[PDB]
Amino acid sequence: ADKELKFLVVDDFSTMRRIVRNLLKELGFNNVEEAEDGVDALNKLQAGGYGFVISDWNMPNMDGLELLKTIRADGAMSALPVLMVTAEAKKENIIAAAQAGASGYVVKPFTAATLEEKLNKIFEKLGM
Amino acid sequence: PRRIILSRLKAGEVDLLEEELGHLTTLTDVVKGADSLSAILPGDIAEDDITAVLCFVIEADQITFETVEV
Ligand SMILES: [Mn+2]
Repeated sequence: ADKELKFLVVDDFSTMRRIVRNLLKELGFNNVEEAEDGVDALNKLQAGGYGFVISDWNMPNMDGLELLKTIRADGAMSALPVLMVTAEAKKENIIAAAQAGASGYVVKPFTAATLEEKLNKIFEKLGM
Repeated sequence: PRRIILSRLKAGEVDLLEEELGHLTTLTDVVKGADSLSAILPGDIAEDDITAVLCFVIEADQITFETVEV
């Protein structure tokens, strides 16, 4: 885990993005950039330089699931870890996220610890 | 019916996967080894789905399904 990993936190609720930015800062990750939906996120990712994407579920323009699919289908981005943030721990969501190729999922609201666990495991499965 | 067998799990990784399975379906015959977990699963989520979600933690090679007669 390089503490300079460029995160992209996607969410249409600014306050949720602020919270996440803090949790990450608390865990030592200070390279955090935001996006307000899938389309915004995709446009920012085009510039490259990112190494992790935390993304909320439902958003206008392009929802999380679509952002995941699009990332998975894009050449340069396909191997980018995507942590899906859902509001409900319902199986249909959880399964769709797995089928789509998500690196994990976390239900909000979540603590710094929960976040850190999820992140540690994803880093583990990629030895990064 | 079907039975799931998870092998080579890390410490606590067994409990984690139990609750994880508790979101997709209901487990019956739960056996918790120090590095294994096995349970009986009804005909709910297709094997691929169970595997897809479990892979958020373990590798596919650690999962195995098995039939069981009444
Ligand atoms: Mn939202």
